[PDB]
Amino acid sequence: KPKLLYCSNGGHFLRILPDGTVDGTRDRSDQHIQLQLSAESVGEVYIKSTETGQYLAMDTDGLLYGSQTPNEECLFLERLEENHYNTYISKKHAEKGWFVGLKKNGSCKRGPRTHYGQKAILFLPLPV
Repeated sequence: KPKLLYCSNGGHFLRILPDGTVDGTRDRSDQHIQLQLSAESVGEVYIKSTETGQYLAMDTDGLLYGSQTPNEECLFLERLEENHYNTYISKKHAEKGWFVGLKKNGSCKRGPRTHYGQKAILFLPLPV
């Protein structure tokens, strides 16, 4: 079942735009916020837009982008906090501590700017 990724930072929802742009919106009625998370191996997930089929990804520079096809850049390690919120570290750049994240202004954070413990990297999966 699809879900919404609620960032505790600015209260935005992870959003994947049709132009491949990733960001966040506070509007629960937006069309590109509905995500279908699927597991690959244990503790691993794919995060995809049901409205576009685009997969969430992070490039070699640490930028999140929308991938029309699933690949290594699309794998994230889902880690659950007791609070129910989750973190999504880049599987490919896990050694560098590159997480999926949103700034207070909805803008997406860059890998190198992310750090374990920031409010920017915490997402609460909500029903759609």
